[PDB]
Amino acid sequence: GLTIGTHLIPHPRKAETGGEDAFFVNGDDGGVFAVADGVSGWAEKDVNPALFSRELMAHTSTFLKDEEVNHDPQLLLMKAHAATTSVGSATVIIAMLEKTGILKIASVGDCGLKVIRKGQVMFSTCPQEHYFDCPYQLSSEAIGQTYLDALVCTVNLMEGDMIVSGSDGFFDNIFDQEIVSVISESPGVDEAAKALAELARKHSVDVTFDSPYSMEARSRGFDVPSWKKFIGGKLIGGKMNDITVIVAQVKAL
Amino acid sequence: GLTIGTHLIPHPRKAETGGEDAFFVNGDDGGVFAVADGVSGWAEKDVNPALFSRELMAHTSTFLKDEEVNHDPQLLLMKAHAATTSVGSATVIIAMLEKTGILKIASVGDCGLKVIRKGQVMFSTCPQEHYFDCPYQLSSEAIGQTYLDALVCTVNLMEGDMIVSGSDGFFDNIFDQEIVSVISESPGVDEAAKALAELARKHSVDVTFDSPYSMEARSRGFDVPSWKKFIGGKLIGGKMNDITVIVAQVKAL
Ligand SMILES: C[C@H](CO)OC[C@@H](C)OC[C@@H](C)OC[C@@H](C)OC[C@@H](C)OC[C@H](C)OC[C@@H](C)O
Ligand SMILES: C[C@H](CO)OC[C@@H](C)OC[C@@H](C)OC[C@@H](C)OC[C@@H](C)OC[C@H](C)OC[C@@H](C)O
Ligand SMILES: [Mg+2]
Ligand SMILES: [Mg+2]
Ligand SMILES: [Mg+2]
Ligand SMILES: [Mg+2]
Ligand SMILES: [Mg+2]
Ligand SMILES: [Mg+2]
Ligand SMILES: [Mn+2]
Ligand SMILES: [Mn+2]
Repeated sequence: GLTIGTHLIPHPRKAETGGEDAFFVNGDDGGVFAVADGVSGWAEKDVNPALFSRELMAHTSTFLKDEEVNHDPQLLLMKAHAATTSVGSATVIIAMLEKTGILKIASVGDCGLKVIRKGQVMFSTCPQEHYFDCPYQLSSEAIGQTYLDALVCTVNLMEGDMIVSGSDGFFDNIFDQEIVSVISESPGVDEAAKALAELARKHSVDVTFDSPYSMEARSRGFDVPSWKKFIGGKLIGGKMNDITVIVAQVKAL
Repeated sequence: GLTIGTHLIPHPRKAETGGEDAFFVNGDDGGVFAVADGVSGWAEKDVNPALFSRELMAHTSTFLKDEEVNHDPQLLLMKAHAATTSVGSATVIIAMLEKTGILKIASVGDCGLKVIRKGQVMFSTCPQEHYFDCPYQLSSEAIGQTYLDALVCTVNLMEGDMIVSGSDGFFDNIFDQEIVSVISESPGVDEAAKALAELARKHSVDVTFDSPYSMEARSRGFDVPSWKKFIGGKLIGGKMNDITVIVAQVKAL
């Protein structure tokens, strides 16, 4: 099973309506969770990006009671996506722990999941994108991706392992060593999820912080010329974004 | 199945004996390969540093004919390790493709495996270490790790996926985008394995190349004045090492 804690911090400008990230958690049995990040660009269509991600999570809850798909995260995505009628799009990850400790994962886009064991990250999902900051995404539009495009994987867990999952707003704004440090000094999953989300939030609004996002952008060629890299002029900064964090401790295998 | 190509370049000062990396490949059925990196430093014990990795690979091939373990990389490691009598130690990875396209992996230490799909890395193993450059390792000595310490995972593959695996001598000396670039311009697995190994080799002997190894060391704090003064200068350049590259293309699922 999993002991699961969660925290969400919307982008400051979108806080009034709850942001556009959505999630699902059920820790009653083996342990299951999901995160969906509604894609920011939809406001330009006079479309609320939160409807699609929220509906995707609602249908995930329903299809978890469908015995033909409820042990296969990729097939859960298939059914939840097909049932979603709201206009919009989202990145999404679903993870479920079997009683044997096998964690099954399906991911479309740039949500993420890491496993921390014995003080280090030993498993980390890779984001999918068409180009920088344009993720694979499930959509109301034919141009989007489908369950066939999901990254589908598993990892065998052991008691005491810590799973950390969330949206790109989290991972773009926090380094692996910070995740490990915060986890180590938190007394429980609820406190860990809040402290992790708050640290990412602090970084996300800090224009002076060299975030994973800004480092990654410089690696792609978005950098300024090397002769213009004075202090005050570098391509650095957190990435303001909705932040969703799920922290899950493996128990009773 | 897998179409598999390989290329090995020993450390320039260990070429006469072939270095201390070892590997096994079998592309005749569903596809399986393994890499073991004998740990540098056993030569200080006056121990033949290549014997443990070579023997571990030999026993891996034998236990691939043991029906009790031959569909479980972690159990293959268990048997191969227990059968190895040579003094020494090694990091190791075993990967096995089922006919469904499920790639099963078990890894101890800092060998690595990446999956490249549609022009990007979509899966990447995480190295295990006790501290910087001191990896988890299977050993002749009680202080080493066992199969219970392996990271065990799977990833679902599709036709055309490219698997790139190898020892730390490869991954410490090449960036993911170089791997993707070389794979993109290679007409076959043999050509990719040789081009990848040769590029890593060129980097490994280049004091001017800011290698993944040297960047990682700086991110740990070995560039601070106390550690820089202790080692005698900045930690820079490629990392000289045995280089092993396996490239496998997914076919006929
Ligand atoms: C993934 C790919 C990248 O290759 O692109 C991502 C894309 C999904 O995100 C772009 C999005 C922010 O803009 C949506 C845009 C495509 O509008 C759709 C339009 C054609 O619908 C017409 C029609 C009147 O709509 C009626 C309304 C009721 O739905
Ligand atoms: C058999 C002989 C016969 O005389 O008995 C002598 C015995 C004392 O063996 C010598 C041994 C100490 O040499 C091992 C060393 C050369 O390699 C270091 C590595 C194996 O340990 C790292 C290990 C995982 O990590 C350690 C720490 C980071 O947790
Ligand atoms: Mg969003
Ligand atoms: Mg991104
Ligand atoms: Mg995003
Ligand atoms: Mg070695
Ligand atoms: Mg290393
Ligand atoms: Mg090494
Ligand atoms: Mn986001
Ligand atoms: Mn090596």
